[PDB]
Amino acid sequence: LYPLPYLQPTQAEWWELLF
Amino acid sequence: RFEVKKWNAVALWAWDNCAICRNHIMDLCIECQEECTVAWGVCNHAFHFHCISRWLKTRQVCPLDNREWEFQKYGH
Amino acid sequence: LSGLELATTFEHFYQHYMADRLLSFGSSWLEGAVLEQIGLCFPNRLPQLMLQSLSTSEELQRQFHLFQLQRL
Repeated sequence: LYPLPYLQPTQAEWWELLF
Repeated sequence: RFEVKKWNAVALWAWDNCAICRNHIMDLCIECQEECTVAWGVCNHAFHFHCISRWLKTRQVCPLDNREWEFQKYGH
Repeated sequence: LSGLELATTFEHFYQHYMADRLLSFGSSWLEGAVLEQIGLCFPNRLPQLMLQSLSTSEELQRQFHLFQLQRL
């Protein structure tokens, strides 16, 4: 069975800090 | 010298209460937990008549070994 | 013999030759035909299970081939 390639695998935190 | 043209090898798949309802093998039936007698089948497992009655009414295979359940009628 | 006591000992003896016969030759028409005659004699249905085992093994060979392809 070929695995679902997309299913397998802070900037937002940083931006929050900058803000 | 000799050469191999084909071959066949062999191996075994080497690895006990009423597994379906998990009560003790000689104990009573949890669904009714006392009128379920034990049932035996050709595939050599022992389960509760209650468990099996329900399960079979749902599906038509042995839940433990993937074979069509056959109520053992030998010696009877 | 069916339904008597002798069934168990007859089946025990039959298994012991059906083993070597299957390992010396694949499961031919002969074994399946003899069983479709005298099957209900064997109390636990062991010989039928040996025969079915050979077929399950061919299925497993197919799956192993596919699995190799997925890995590659």
